[PDB]
Amino acid sequence: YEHTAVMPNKVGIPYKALVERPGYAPVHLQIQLVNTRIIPSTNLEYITCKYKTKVPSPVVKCCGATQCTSKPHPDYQCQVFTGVYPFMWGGAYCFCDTENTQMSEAYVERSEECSIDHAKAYKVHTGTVQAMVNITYGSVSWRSADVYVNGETPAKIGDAKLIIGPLSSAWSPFDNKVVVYGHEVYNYDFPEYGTGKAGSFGDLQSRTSTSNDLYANTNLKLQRPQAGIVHTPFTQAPSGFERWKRDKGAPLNDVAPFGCSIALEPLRAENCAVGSIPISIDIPDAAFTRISETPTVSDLECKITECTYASDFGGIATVAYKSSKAGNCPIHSPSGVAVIKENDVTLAESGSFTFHFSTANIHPAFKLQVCTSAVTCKGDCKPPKDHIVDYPAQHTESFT
Amino acid sequence: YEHTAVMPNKVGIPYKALVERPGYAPVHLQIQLVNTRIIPSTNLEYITCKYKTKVPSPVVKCCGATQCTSKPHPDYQCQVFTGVYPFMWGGAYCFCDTENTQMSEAYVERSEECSIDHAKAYKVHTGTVQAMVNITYGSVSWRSADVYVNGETPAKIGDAKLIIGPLSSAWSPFDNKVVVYGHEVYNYDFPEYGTGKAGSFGDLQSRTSTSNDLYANTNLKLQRPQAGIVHTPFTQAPSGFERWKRDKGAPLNDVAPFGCSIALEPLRAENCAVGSIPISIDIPDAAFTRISETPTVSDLECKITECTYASDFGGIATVAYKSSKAGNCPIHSPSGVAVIKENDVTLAESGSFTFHFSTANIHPAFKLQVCTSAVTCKGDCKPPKDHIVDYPAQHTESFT
Amino acid sequence: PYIADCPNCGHSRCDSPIAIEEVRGDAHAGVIRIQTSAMF
Amino acid sequence: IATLAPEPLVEHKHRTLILHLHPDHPTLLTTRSLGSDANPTRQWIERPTTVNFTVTGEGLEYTWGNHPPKRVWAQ
Amino acid sequence: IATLAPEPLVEHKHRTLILHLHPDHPTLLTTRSLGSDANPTRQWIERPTTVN
Repeated sequence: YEHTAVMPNKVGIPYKALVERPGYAPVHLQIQLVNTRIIPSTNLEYITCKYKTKVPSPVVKCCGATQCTSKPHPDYQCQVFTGVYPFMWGGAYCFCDTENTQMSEAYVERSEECSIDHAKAYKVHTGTVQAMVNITYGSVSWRSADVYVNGETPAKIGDAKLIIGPLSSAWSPFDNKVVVYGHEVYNYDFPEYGTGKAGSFGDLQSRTSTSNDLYANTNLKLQRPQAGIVHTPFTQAPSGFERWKRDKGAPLNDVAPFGCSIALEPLRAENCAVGSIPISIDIPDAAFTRISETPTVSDLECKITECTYASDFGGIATVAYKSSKAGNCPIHSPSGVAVIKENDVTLAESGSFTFHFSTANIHPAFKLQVCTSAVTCKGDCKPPKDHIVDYPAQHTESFT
Repeated sequence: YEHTAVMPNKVGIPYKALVERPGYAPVHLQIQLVNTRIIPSTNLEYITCKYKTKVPSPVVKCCGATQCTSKPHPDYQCQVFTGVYPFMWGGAYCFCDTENTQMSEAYVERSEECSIDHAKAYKVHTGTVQAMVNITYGSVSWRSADVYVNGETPAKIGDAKLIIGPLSSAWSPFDNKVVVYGHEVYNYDFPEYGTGKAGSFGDLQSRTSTSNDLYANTNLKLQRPQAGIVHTPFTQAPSGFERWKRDKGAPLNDVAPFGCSIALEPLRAENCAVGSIPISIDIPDAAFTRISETPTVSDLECKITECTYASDFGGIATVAYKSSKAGNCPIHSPSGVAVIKENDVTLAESGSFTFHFSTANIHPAFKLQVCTSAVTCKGDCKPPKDHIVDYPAQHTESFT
Repeated sequence: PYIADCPNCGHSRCDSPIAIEEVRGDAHAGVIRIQTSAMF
Repeated sequence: IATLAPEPLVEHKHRTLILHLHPDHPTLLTTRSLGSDANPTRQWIERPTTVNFTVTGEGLEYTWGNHPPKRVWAQ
Repeated sequence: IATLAPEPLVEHKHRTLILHLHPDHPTLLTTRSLGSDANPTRQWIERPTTVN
């Protein structure tokens, strides 16, 4: 009875399949893939952020030169300068007039915002998708368990053992190269660590926040201070992190395909509705009811009464139930034409009980399996009027 | 002069290309890919290790039953037992004879060796390969820098800017699924977290060492203690970590293809000699010598004298150097037929100086570019006798 | 309280103790963090 | 304490959202046609504008500024 | 007080028992196909072996 089932990847709607175990009473499913969070394999390549030209205070030798050296600070720009007369609080102070030397030095450093407000590149591989699958199973009526997709993983949470996927729809909405910012995720071809052109994205490129080493192509060019005054002309491109916040591109949670949402959290891409998942469950046999205890319902009749050719469960149909015992009777349309809101219907001794459903074909000729009794609920449906609210329960469009 | 060069991926041998900048004197390369450590993108999926059936001490109620409950310990096996008479230091102690109850409980727990002696699964993606490329460049004579492969990364360590790859030979010797053990790495289709059949590999499956939760399919089945004595029959498969150490498979550093070595270190696969790498360098123009300062060497002559048709630099050839000035003269065979040990040859006023080389064609008709002067060093070579030592410098086998 | 060279100190370049360096209009909340050379 | 743009005027058409819209300030609107064909849109809106969106069968979503994202069945 | 070998791993196939097996010591396994064709088997197993 290990109920294999191909199953559409779509998040917010149950998939009430039916266990046709030969010998005992069938049992309905209710498989709602409440989430499709993905979490691909990734690598933190480098944080970037806007620089801060945290200038070390220049040297001023008063009569003669002060040769600079290339200190190992990131992008340590330093250039000796002569021909000053530095006004500092008493007019000038160095008594020479051309031998007055000024050595400006400036290096690039991570902002304090780099720790917290920072873009973040990644080389993104495929990884392994997940889900908090609820099944309000059978008469168990509950399990809300986190699972995987790889087609040999069980998750014995509740009582049922369930194996999912691998899904066929391998579209990772993440591209190979991704930039990430706070919550807005950008599938951007970031240039690389170690290379980013100044002004362009990644002018600062630190491996992480702690990493004292980095790559700072900022085109930081010191110029001589003017007219014998102490200061430090640092001529520099404002960061490619400054832009990339107001001349950027749009976020993947606003431009992705096939229906995904995003988080700066394990780097999941939630709820990506695409393709199917070959899902298979091993039910606990204890949860089964033996066949000789559920009422046999045959010699019945089914008919629509007001079929709504729609998404919400507007389709209805009375069923002239013709039972033997009285009790519950799980139901399902093995044809995917009709999706039913009721998993189970209570029965007195051969009464009648309408259920709700939804279809996509004008003439819904769908079988209905009322606990081992098939029936065609043939009829005709009506279009609605009022179509602006969230996503459907029908999801069965085909040739009609 | 940004000297693009396709370049074979092979670790322990320089690649002394030649910079043919039009206008100034050429300069030799010496590009030795000292390492090819890989570091693919990976994910720690679960540690495994051998269990320890760290039995909690059973209950013994003396007259009547003690119902057990399913405590949440990993693989918490517990089974009530009656019909005992437990000999404990005074003969038995419970005065009944069948109402003597014994409740055995045992759960699975990580060994103390699990922290330290533990296999380790991974889902392995491709990542990004690296190298500590030495170039004893030109007259610079040194840089030993760690680089990347992605074909826009520079590494300005030394004075030269160098861009490597991407390599064409994307064989990650790691498979998708890998198990890892101490240093021996196994490209094993580990079953998964959460599933591993008892006895088989991964009977214990902990996410990490700290992770108190795990999956312990050990088929732990308690049996009743014998003949009224206190003890705990735990019937269990010795671990799939016990086997997998003496009925395992061989390691990827002993079964890989295309020439790799391995470490339990960043999970690199060193020195994978396969394919070519499109490498391109931007030399410092200061390192160039202008053309009007190196001797012009033309009106020369070249000839082998004892060519060794071999790997070690056994091939030799005098060259009737016909110089103008006297000094150094970088050399290279632009044809890949001949690989030369000398990058540079000193020259007096039109002397002669033999160099060493190695070839693969019986009639080596290779050009030799002695600092802007080509020459065919045609001749014939001799096979050696003594072939059992490490790897060659020739690496140029073709149709001969 | 350090004193440095303010750039347009009312008239022109004076040496104010409140000489402004490291202006940071990088947050969002209408706020700027500033450093005077003066230590109030 | 942060921004919020005035609510939209939702208007139905056949597989199409007319939206007479009227913000306080320039608002970046954007959408995601949830087909594997994404077909997104972006436009800062400061001038009040009646816009349009060819919604598909499976759904579209709608982001009136930092107001939360909406969603729509247009069968 | 006497011997006992670790339990087998029963695995189903079509009219066929795969048995991944893993003893402590050399264990004489044997069977009896209950047809009037006996077709028995004997083999001491000390090395773990998947049999059929």
